[PDB]
Amino acid sequence: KKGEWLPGLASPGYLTGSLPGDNGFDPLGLAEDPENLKWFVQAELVNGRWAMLGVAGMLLPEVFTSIGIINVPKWYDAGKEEYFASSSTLFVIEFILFHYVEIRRWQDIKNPGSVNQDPIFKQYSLPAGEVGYPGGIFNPLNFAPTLEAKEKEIANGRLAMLAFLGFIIQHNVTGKGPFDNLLQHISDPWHNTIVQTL
Amino acid sequence: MRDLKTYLSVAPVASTLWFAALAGLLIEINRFFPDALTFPFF
Amino acid sequence: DWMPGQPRPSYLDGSAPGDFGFDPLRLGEVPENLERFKESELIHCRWAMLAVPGILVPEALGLGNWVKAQEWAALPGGQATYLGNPVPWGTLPTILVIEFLSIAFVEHQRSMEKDPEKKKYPGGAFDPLGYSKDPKKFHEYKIKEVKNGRLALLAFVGICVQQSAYPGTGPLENLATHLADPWHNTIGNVLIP
Amino acid sequence: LNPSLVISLSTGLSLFLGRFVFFNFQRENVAKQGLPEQNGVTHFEAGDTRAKEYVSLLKSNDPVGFNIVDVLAWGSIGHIVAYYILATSSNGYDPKF
Amino acid sequence: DIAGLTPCKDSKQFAKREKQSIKKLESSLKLYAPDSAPALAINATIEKTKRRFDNYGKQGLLCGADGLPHLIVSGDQRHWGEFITPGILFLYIAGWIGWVGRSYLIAIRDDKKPTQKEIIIDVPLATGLVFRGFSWPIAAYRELLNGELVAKDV
Ligand code: CLA
Ligand code: CLA
Ligand code: CLA
Ligand code: CLA
Ligand SMILES: CC(/C=C/C=C(C)/C=C/[C@@]12O[C@]1(C)C[C@@H](O)CC2(C)C)=C\C=C\C=C(C)\C=C\C=C(C)\C=C\[C@@]12O[C@]1(C)C[C@@H](O)CC2(C)C
Ligand SMILES: CC1=C[C@H](O)CC(C)(C)[C@H]1/C=C/C(C)=C/C=C/C(C)=C/C=C/C=C(C)/C=C/C=C(C)/C=C/C1=C(C)C[C@H](O)CC1(C)C
Ligand SMILES: CC1=C(/C=C/C(C)=C/C=C/C(C)=C\C=C/C=C(C)/C=C/C=C(C)/C=C/C2=C(C)CCCC2(C)C)C(C)(C)CCC1
Repeated sequence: KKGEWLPGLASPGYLTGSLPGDNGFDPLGLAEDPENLKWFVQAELVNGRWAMLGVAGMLLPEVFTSIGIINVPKWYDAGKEEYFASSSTLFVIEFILFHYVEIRRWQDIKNPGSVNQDPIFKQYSLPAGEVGYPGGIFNPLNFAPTLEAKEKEIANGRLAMLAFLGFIIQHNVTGKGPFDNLLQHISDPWHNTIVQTL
Repeated sequence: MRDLKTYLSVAPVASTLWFAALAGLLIEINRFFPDALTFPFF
Repeated sequence: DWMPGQPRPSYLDGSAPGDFGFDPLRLGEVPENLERFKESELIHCRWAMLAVPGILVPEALGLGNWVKAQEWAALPGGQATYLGNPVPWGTLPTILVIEFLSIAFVEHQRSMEKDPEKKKYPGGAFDPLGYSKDPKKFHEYKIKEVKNGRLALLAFVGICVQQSAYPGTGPLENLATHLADPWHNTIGNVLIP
Repeated sequence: LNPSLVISLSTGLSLFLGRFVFFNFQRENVAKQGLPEQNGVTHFEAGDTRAKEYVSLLKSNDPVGFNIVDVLAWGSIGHIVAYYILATSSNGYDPKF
Repeated sequence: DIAGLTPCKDSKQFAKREKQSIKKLESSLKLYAPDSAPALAINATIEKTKRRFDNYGKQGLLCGADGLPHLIVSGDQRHWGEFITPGILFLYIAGWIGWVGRSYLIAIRDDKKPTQKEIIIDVPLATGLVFRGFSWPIAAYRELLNGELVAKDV
């Protein structure tokens, strides 16, 4: 049994338990096409990795500054504190660099193995892995990219996307940090809900 | 009883029910948020 | 290749000087269009390659920037000045007439040829030192010319957009403004004002 | 300013250009465009009496074939140029920078 | 301001209209009792009027010489609540309806007697199809890229 998101409900014929994380969940028929599914798998992996980085970098600084080690601002404030450079300058740098790497990723999704080799040094290519999982130099510790660990990956990524949803709706309805939110619910919980918040 | 279930899905009855429910929904929305000219939220 | 991992056009193989397989709009899908486009590319590239030194050098000198140097014309008592000396035939209408006659003559002369290899590389009275000796350094020189020309066109349009962003400035004033505070005087301030 | 000076200068320039720069290009374009046709034949060959070319005055003793009609066309081009120059050079108009 | 329209908080004409309507109501009120059910209805209407005028004051709408509120649909960002965000809402809901309808039509087109399902709805089928409109934008996009939205050879 490749896992059921609903123990009574039958699988869809287009999900085969082949890709990691398959629990047979797609009620709105979004991926009943193989090309659609090939695209959506990639989008899910990459959105999940960004959500992972974002939520970790959002939440861990909070508790680090909340038991007194470093003083950092809040995430919904950190964009305002003045830095060594304009926010316009940082944004333009970001745009050019993300332009490069995203079009590289694009060509590899479109045509695996075609963007592998270094364009400056004609040596130093990449070995022939799979799409969504570029190992090689991007994997210095040479961890085994096994089936067990891909399910680990996508589960952490899904939970991270839900954590992001939470952080943003939380901030917009309550108005403070997610650690504020957590502990102020923690000690007296039976009067600390979304209900009393609304 | 099955024949009744079919009959209830004939075009005039189905549309009657659909629009009566829609009407109740819009009526109650306007009873809660009256005199709206804009989207005042965000 | 202009985009590693991107299929080439069928009609663009890689022999022409500069063909990197770039034509996403298939405007050269007709051969007799592509010939005109090659001649047109070289003409534009050559004009810009001659122009950008004419835009940078006199401003680096003690003269006004490329826009300031063409501003006497919009005033009645106009009078030009080369190297800080009042041009005798400097008034506008004489200049306009002379420019018209000369340019029309030479450009029609260009239009009256039908090789069509001479249309882009005539040579002869235009190749004095005879760099058309060998057909293998010749093709190399062609590639280097076209490459510098595309770079020159890039720089001329950059000059024009920087002009319309900071009206009443020169390119070297822009470079000075940017070296005066690199992390603060960049394009962000004209894309998010 | 001196009217007849500018007038004949513009006229002579226009006529020189017509006879020595564009005379070939123009003759070629006229050749390739041709006579107007209705239903496959020219206007004369469909029965129009008054629509027959004037072969008599078109012939010319020029070495290349300049005739009265080219002189009229190009000369008046020069005249129109001369009058534009005169009018706007004496109109006192001034924009502002 | 924009097109010469000054704010409804700062508009004297906007206020005049408010108080005129309010005390016309209250002149119609001074009857039937000071507590009877008609009086209660009229007072509810008065309070609703006050709420309406004050809400239009809060939302930063533009008033003219008439004293009534005007609408700016040019794209200016101070006024998206007037047209553009309710417009996005409308386009989303409308596409939802139409997408569900087209998918139902397509689902039944292979039946032996297709007209039988047009004049007598298959309600369980439609119940399975209603909620695809929730993601109709993404589906319609990948259906356009697929060469799958437009019937070929028509
Ligand atoms: C999925 C991760 C996650 C976690 C761990 C939390 C945790 C918390 N949330 Mg939050 N939230 C989340 C997601 C999450 N939320 C999302 C996706 C939203 C958008 C709807 C919100 C919107 C939200 C609001 C508006 C508020 C909270 C609040 C709170 C705190 C009080 C408890 C509560 O009211 O329940 C959460 C209320 C909800 C409506 C979200 C329900 C979460 C659903 C059921 C998914 C989580 C289930 C998951 C499988 C089990 C938790 C993981 C666990 C095994 C480790 C609490 C510490 C309240 C608070 O901070 O007190 C002031 C409050 O203000 N949450
Ligand atoms: C008739 C001429 C005309 C036109 C065409 C426009 C157009 C526009 N003006 Mg403008 N304007 C005009 C005249 C005009 N204006 C005049 C005469 C004035 C002087 C008063 C102004 C002054 C003015 C100002 C001051 C501003 C504009 C702005 C804008 C832009 C606002 C809308 C926008 O941001 O995009 C749309 C907004 C979105 C969020 C896009 C979402 C729409 C979705 C994608 C479409 C929905 C489709 C469907 C639901 C889903 C797709 C499904 C598909 C896959 C099949 C817009 C492009 C504003 C601007 O610059 O924009 C930033 C602005 O500030 N205008
Ligand atoms: C008007 C100047 C011009 C012309 C006529 C050409 C013509 C040609 N180029 Mg070339 N090129 C140019 C400028 C030009 N190029 C510039 C500035 C660059 C540097 C960016 C290059 C870089 C380049 C490369 C790398 C290659 C070519 C190639 C070609 C050939 C095939 C492409 C084609 O057929 O498109 C025909 C061109 C046109 C129809 C003109 C397009 C005009 C459109 C309608 C408007 C352009 C809008 C533009 C964005 C304006 C921006 C202004 C500002 C707001 C930013 C062709 C003969 C390919 C080739 O095979 O070489 C032989 C190829 O390898 N070009
Ligand atoms: C990047 C510059 C460059 C390069 C590499 C070339 C290369 C070439 N040209 Mg070309 N040309 C250029 C610019 C350039 N041109 C410019 C700006 C114009 C005027 C708009 C022309 C006009 C032109 C014509 C009319 C012809 C050529 C021809 C040729 C080809 C044969 C000549 C040759 O091989 O000499 C090798 C090239 C070089 C050695 C380049 C070095 C020259 C240096 C850079 C001179 C320094 C310039 C100076 C500092 C700037 C101010 C000078 C200014 C006042 C004039 C060849 C591939 C002829 C041809 O195709 O033969 C069949 C042909 O007839 N060119
Ligand atoms: C990308 C993302 C988050 C990224 C966040 C980042 C980088 C944060 C960055 C920063 O913090 C730093 C580091 C520093 C701060 O100073 C600044 C900011 C800028 C704040 C979240 C995505 C989060 C994405 C989410 C929540 C996706 C939700 C998808 C859902 C619910 C789909 C469910 C279903 O589709 C199925 C699976 C099957 C269908 O049939 C049915 C339905 C139900 C439709
Ligand atoms: C690639 C590679 C290769 C080489 O060779 C080696 C190396 C280097 C090792 C590598 C790397 C890797 C990595 C990076 C990893 C990472 C991961 C992560 C980060 C995760 C997270 C992940 C994350 C996650 C999940 C998260 C989650 C979260 C959560 C739940 C939250 C919750 C909450 C909320 C909501 C709200 C409140 O108020 C609070 C709380 C209650 C708290
Ligand atoms: C014999 C000979 C010769 C000579 C020649 C000549 C001398 C020439 C000419 C000529 C000319 C000299 C021509 C002319 C002219 C023409 C014309 C045709 C004109 C015109 C005009 C017009 C048409 C118009 C006018 C007007 C009016 C009326 C109104 C107002 C203004 C205007 C301008 C509009 C030589 C020796 C050299 C050579 C040999 C032969």
